[PDB]
Amino acid sequence: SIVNILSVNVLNNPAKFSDPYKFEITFECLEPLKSDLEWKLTYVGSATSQSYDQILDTLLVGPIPIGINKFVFEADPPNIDLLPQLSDVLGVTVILLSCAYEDNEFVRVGYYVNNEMEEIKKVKVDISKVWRSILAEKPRVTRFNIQWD
Amino acid sequence: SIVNILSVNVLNNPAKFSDPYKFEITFECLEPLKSDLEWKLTYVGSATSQSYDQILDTLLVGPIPIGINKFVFEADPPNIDLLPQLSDVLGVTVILLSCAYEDNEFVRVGYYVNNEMEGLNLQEMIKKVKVDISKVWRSILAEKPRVTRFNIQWD
Amino acid sequence: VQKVTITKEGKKRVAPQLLTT
Amino acid sequence: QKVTITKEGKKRVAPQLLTTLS
Repeated sequence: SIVNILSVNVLNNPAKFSDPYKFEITFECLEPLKSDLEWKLTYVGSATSQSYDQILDTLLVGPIPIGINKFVFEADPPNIDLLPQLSDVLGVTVILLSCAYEDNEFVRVGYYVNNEMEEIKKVKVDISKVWRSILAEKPRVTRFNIQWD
Repeated sequence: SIVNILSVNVLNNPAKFSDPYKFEITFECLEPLKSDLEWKLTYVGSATSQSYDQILDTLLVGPIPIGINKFVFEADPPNIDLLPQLSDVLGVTVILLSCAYEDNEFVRVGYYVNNEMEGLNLQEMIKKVKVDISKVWRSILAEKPRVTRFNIQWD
Repeated sequence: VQKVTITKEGKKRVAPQLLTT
Repeated sequence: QKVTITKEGKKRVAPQLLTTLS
């Protein structure tokens, strides 16, 4: 691997459900690259959910110096409209921070995220009252071999 | 919307699991666009629950004149390194064709995919059988697309 | 047959066939 | 950090070179 992650720090944690994610990322690039890196952040629901993953945001980083690099990835929050069973934003979900070179993913940083809320009518989950907390000290990393240049 | 899909035809269907996907897409553009369109193909697994979705490929299409436009998006097959349980390729999966303009998705076309392994050949008709991914076949149900539209700005 | 190219950022890029306007 | 936009309208960030030790 020509690129290696050194740290991921979550800037605004905990936070409201609908607050942008802010990751300060430090990585080492060891050889010259012809192309950008392509970061993405991916909302992942529960095993019980039938909803496929939700890409929250992506970002081209480049051009890439040989050396040790830092940037901030600020990603939009989840779209509530693509979560038809709103209740499953509650409790423990996943976020995957991943990076691809030339449409090939080489690294994945997976987190657990804890989510909790602050005659009678049925109520709907109020999203403005949900807090998330990314468990940022316990990341699960996975490298994949890609071709690079 | 300034772009409307008129047809999506899957050129190589059925196919082997490891074959590239070839989608022939025809669309209309009604106004000037300052940028290219960005098309994406995402592989989505079964209710399997231990599978993360996988972007197969993205393609920038342009320049785009006003009129009826056409192109082939040839995407890589699924990377099986991203699929821990190899046996989860089997059964019904999903494939998502989407397009964005300036990082904003406006269209998404979802299809159900059928996946199946070859039975034993005559010579073979003992050993437990591996799932050989080179002996798995997909068939995308290209006539039953699920289409979802998003409002974006086109200025 | 399509003209395929690659942006500086590494994105592959195709020119579409204008069928009719 | 310097945000920019590609020909295609894609958000692009130049990363801060901290140092080039290896």
